[PDB]
Amino acid sequence: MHVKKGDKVKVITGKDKGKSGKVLAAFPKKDRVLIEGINMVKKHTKPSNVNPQGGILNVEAPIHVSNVMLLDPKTGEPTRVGYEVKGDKKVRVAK
Amino acid sequence: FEGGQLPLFRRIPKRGFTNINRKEFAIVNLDVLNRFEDGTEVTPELLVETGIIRNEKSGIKILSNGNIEKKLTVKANKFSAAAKEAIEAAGGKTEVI
RNA sequence: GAGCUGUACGUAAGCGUUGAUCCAGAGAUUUCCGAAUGGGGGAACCCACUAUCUUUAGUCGGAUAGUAUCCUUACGUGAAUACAUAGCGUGAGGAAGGCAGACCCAGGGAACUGAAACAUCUAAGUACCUGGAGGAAGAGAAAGAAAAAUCGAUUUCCUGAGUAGCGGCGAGCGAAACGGAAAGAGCCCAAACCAAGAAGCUUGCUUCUUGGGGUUGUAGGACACUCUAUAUGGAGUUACAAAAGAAAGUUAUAAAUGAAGCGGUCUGGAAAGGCCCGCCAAAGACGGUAACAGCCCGGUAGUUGAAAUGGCUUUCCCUCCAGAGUGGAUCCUGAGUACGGCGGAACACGUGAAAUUCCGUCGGAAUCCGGGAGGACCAUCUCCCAAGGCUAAAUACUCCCUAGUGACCGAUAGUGAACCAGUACCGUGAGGGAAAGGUGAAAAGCACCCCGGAAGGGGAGUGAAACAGUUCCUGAAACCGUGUGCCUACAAGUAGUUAGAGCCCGUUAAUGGGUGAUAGCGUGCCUUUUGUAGAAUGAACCGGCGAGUUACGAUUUGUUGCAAGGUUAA
RNA sequence: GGGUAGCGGAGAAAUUCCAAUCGAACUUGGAGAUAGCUGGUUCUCUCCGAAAUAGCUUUAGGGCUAGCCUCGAGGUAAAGA
RNA sequence: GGUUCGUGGUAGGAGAGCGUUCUAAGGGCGGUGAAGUCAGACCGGAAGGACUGGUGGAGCGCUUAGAAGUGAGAAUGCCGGUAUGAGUAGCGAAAGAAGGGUGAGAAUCCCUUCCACCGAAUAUCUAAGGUUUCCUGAGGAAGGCUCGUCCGCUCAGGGUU
RNA sequence: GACUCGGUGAAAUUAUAGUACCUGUGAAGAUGCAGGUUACCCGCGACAGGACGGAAAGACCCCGUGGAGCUUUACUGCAAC
Ligand SMILES: [Mg+2]
Ligand SMILES: [Mg+2]
Ligand SMILES: [Mg+2]
Ligand SMILES: [Mg+2]
Ligand SMILES: [Mg+2]
Ligand SMILES: [Mg+2]
Ligand SMILES: [Mg+2]
Ligand SMILES: [Mg+2]
Ligand SMILES: [Mg+2]
Ligand SMILES: [Mg+2]
Ligand SMILES: [Mg+2]
Ligand SMILES: [Mg+2]
Ligand SMILES: [Mg+2]
Ligand SMILES: [Mg+2]
Ligand SMILES: [Mg+2]
Ligand SMILES: [Mg+2]
Ligand SMILES: [Mg+2]
Ligand SMILES: [Mg+2]
Ligand SMILES: [Mg+2]
Ligand SMILES: [Mg+2]
Ligand SMILES: [Mg+2]
Ligand SMILES: [Mg+2]
Ligand SMILES: [Mg+2]
Ligand SMILES: [Mg+2]
Ligand SMILES: [Mg+2]
Ligand SMILES: [Mg+2]
Ligand SMILES: [Mg+2]
Ligand SMILES: [Mg+2]
Ligand SMILES: [Mg+2]
Ligand SMILES: [Mg+2]
Ligand SMILES: [Mg+2]
Ligand SMILES: [Mg+2]
Ligand SMILES: [Mg+2]
Ligand SMILES: [Mg+2]
Ligand SMILES: [Mg+2]
Ligand SMILES: [Mg+2]
Ligand SMILES: [Mg+2]
Ligand SMILES: [Mg+2]
Ligand SMILES: [Mg+2]
Ligand SMILES: [Mg+2]
Ligand SMILES: [Mg+2]
Ligand SMILES: [Mg+2]
Ligand SMILES: [Mg+2]
Ligand SMILES: [Mg+2]
Ligand SMILES: [Mg+2]
Ligand SMILES: [Mg+2]
Ligand SMILES: [Mg+2]
Ligand SMILES: [Mg+2]
Ligand SMILES: [Mg+2]
Ligand SMILES: [Mg+2]
Ligand SMILES: [Mg+2]
Ligand SMILES: [Mg+2]
Repeated sequence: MHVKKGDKVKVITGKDKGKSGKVLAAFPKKDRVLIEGINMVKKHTKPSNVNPQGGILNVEAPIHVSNVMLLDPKTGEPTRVGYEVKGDKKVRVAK
Repeated sequence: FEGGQLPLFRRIPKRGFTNINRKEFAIVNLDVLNRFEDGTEVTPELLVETGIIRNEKSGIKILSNGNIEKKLTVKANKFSAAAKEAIEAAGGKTEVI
């Protein structure tokens, strides 16, 4: 996937477009990603689970990968990603 | 089928035979020989090139039907007595190749 | 190149940039059953023997290997019986079984049906059974087709032609050659004869093995002479002899790179949509993404890529190899064969005037001065040379693989099977054989409160929506209910229709809607019938599904093109 | 526990039994057998509109030709009523 | 465009059309709500077609041509659903009773006592056959012809020397 | 057992039904047609005269150029001898 955990992404579609965050997790089998402070959902949690007072928990839900663009630290703008080889391993490049 | 009444074809007799050596000639009536230019030598090969007879079954026979104007030299495998007379009456020669 | 420990709605314990999971090539491991093969057996089990090792004080245990049958073939043993054969043993090779419910060749081979009955005939050499296979098979280099005077192996297609014929001359069956195409390719023996053995002893003659030689028609060969080759050249594993290798290239089996909009604004839960601006394009394929995206993602065009294995093509290696001429003393040129009688079959051809080909049976040639065929048969002429073998391609089919396509289906359709289906279930068994798809973009899958044992509800919350609440898109009809505007307890009803007060409404605004006291008229629908309200038939109701089609011919009408011409097939 | 199997078995014999089947089991296939018979055959309007007869028929509730219907075209001492 | 004569109809002939799915081309609609579905007093000579509103939540018309799995009320049709008969027949041979307990709930589960039935069996073994039905703990949706706290039922663990 | 109550709860059948009688009529035997004669609405227990009641595409009878089994000095065959 064009992003991975640790990446700073901008969200380009949905109720959260214009917002940026860090990629907390990637689900490449579902092609979805978990962005910090994006797509917050209210989980009605019973006490039973790890959470000995239960309650209505407000947490991040995964976004589709095609809905985030990578942030280039130099420009600080959403950029499409190229792949260029330094010598040993290849690395992502902005355009 | 006639619902059991003996069908027509069985009420009446078979007739004749087919000849293994039956010759059928390509027929050319005089009228189409007018197509050709005067004093010209009309062969079978010339009669198939022009496109007057395509398949020359057993040979080319000339028949009278119509009337010839031009003075030709017609060579064919057969002529009707009338055809010969007519080709000559115009002022031509028939040869039997 | 960053996550991973499969589904699927888990808990746990862990792994991973010192590159996991994942993808491709190649290895290793691979219980038991099954041809099943050490013996047995009711498959997936039981019970051994012989070596070698191991364990124990020894039984008792453990490990590894071998041990079926038949055929062929070496070798050894070896009876009645003297030699010997059979038999027996050992060692090598090989086979066995399965299947693509297809295609192919062979052995065996129906009936229904058609003939308006039925027996010949048809169906049909089909179905089916059995055997043999191969990637194809079969066929095949003329004892051929012909008779335009010539062609030149076979196969397949077009045509000939529904012709010639066959036929209770019925129903029906039905060629072939010529012509046009696809594809093309030719070869090896047997025999004369030569050499070398081997034997029989016919005792120097004969037949047996191996090698050479040799392959055909107005003849060829052997055999005589003669010229050149004895690897100069040529040819090969697809026939033409048969095994081997390399190397290079290329294809397949993983991948890599890959242009251009987070453009503005509108609606919206969300924009890929609208409106307004840009841009890329050898890329406007397809899919995904919160509605419809060339420019968001996976990609796409283009351009790169392979350690390993397999295929293919070349080249090299390796291997193998005589071919013209001249005579015609003699010799050779497929025998229980060809052919014939009898009985069958195959030939389009049903015994016919019945050629041609095959089978059983009996009889049985010639053998270069020879033989066969040209649809009885004879003569002439012409064309061929059987009784031995091999041979690619053009053709058939698809269980499969890869890439695609469709005026094909879209959940009663399409496969029987979109879903754990040949399942469940039925049957002793062979065998028969279902039903059953859709929450949402995302689980955000309803904390909490309340009634209730729970189920189930009502709130609250999530969500665009919950009248989307775990079978959850839509949600028709039958059918079941609640409510109520008009009518109904003196009436005799195929249930409506026409007239019509009264009461109740208010429309796609119309000489409107609902109901209907009372009055007139009025025997469902369908099928089948001379005739049915019918006491004839069919339908409980609703829904879905459910019947003149296609191919190839014939004929006729219409249309169009061309017209004494028109038109091409493969 | 075994044997006999459908063109067949078995029968102190009834056409009796062979897996709730027997004047010839069951199953799959030939196979969509055949059915001159019965049933069924789905939208609309417009124009016309029969027959239930003759002959022959292993024919009689089938068929064929003719008669009667329909559509198109032709032709004239118009021949029809 | 008039005139004249016509316009009942089964088998059946002839004609013109409606509507359905798909294709092509053109031109459109549609999250400001597509198809479908529901309702209505609208339009056309018929088959049929619109409009408006509800539901629905993403696709669909129109024009001209083309192609068909192209139209159902009947087949004792096939499949599914749902009626009617009807709260009807039936509830499958038999003796129960009360007290106590359990439980949200008890004719139906447990315990006690009395009563009753089999006793060449309705008792005890055991072969076949079945295959976990056995035991214990939970359960009460479905199954059990009623009920159910119970069970040869459901879920877990166990159990055969 | 029936009947009443509590629990549970089928089926055959069924074009739609507001489903009288008489005499007639009619495909010749009518709940449904005509003319009359009777009859307030809804049930429950009973009985079977009718619905040519249900069940089963009549087994009788005939028909089909349908089957099948059986017979023989029917025809043509085949085994066996
Ligand atoms: Mg690695
Ligand atoms: Mg064994
Ligand atoms: Mg017949
Ligand atoms: Mg890109
Ligand atoms: Mg907005
Ligand atoms: Mg949507
Ligand atoms: Mg979409
Ligand atoms: Mg013979
Ligand atoms: Mg024959
Ligand atoms: Mg001869
Ligand atoms: Mg013979
Ligand atoms: Mg001969
Ligand atoms: Mg001859
Ligand atoms: Mg002949
Ligand atoms: Mg010869
Ligand atoms: Mg299906
Ligand atoms: Mg559906
Ligand atoms: Mg099915
Ligand atoms: Mg549901
Ligand atoms: Mg009153
Ligand atoms: Mg009164
Ligand atoms: Mg009925
Ligand atoms: Mg035609
Ligand atoms: Mg029986
Ligand atoms: Mg057949
Ligand atoms: Mg049938
Ligand atoms: Mg009329
Ligand atoms: Mg007769
Ligand atoms: Mg009739
Ligand atoms: Mg009139
Ligand atoms: Mg009319
Ligand atoms: Mg017609
Ligand atoms: Mg549609
Ligand atoms: Mg609907
Ligand atoms: Mg249809
Ligand atoms: Mg129906
Ligand atoms: Mg009753
Ligand atoms: Mg009763
Ligand atoms: Mg009772
Ligand atoms: Mg009981
Ligand atoms: Mg006793
Ligand atoms: Mg127990
Ligand atoms: Mg119960
Ligand atoms: Mg219990
Ligand atoms: Mg009761
Ligand atoms: Mg009368
Ligand atoms: Mg009467
Ligand atoms: Mg009356
Ligand atoms: Mg009646
Ligand atoms: Mg009856
Ligand atoms: Mg009958
Ligand atoms: Mg009968």
